[PDB]
Amino acid sequence: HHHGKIYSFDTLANADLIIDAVYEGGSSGNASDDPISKIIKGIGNMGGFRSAGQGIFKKLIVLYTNMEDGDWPDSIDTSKGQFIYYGDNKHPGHDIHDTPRQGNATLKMLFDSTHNEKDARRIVPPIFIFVKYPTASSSRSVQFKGVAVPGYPGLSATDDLIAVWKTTNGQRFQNYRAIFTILNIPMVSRKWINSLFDPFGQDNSLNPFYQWKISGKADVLIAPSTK
Repeated sequence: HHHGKIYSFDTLANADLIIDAVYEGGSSGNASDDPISKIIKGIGNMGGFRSAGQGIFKKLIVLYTNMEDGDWPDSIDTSKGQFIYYGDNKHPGHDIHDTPRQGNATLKMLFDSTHNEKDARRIVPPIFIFVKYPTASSSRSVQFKGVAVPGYPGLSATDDLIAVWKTTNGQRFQNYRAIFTILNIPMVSRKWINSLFDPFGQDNSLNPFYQWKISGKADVLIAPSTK
């Protein structure tokens, strides 16, 4: 059994983001143990949906899932470079778009931008995907799954963002099922990450993202399994 690179908690602040590398969380027991907010300054330390930047139009979005709940089956298909992600309305209470972190409202904006006939993809920021990946030293450890963009080649706008119904204790409510493409980006450099708020100081790490922004045609991370 072989392992990808594993970053200890005290090495996170200047780490690169590497496909399927593991980033260990803290041991203090408290909130600051969150590995994601240590890796990326500007990103909060809690939530399935996180963003950086002030304004309606963010600089970066992070999607985080624990992959533990069968009711909301988030998944990655490594052979297709496809990520299926459920939105932030997981309980009865408010309308699908009425959520504290505004994940669902933002998902709607991002997919509508992606499929818009005018200014297509204009407001879409880079999206980073992390999944919970417990290690011995920490249960808050995560794994980077890649840079992602809304939609998937061959999927219609009807299919890549669906309001699905669920029932909880007899109460019916809606939540988004969103489908993303994982880009062929093996690494996001520390230089890029430190230069999140300024494209001038960025390197070429996200060139496939900027290409997608221009054309709407993604260079997909296609990774067939070994037997």
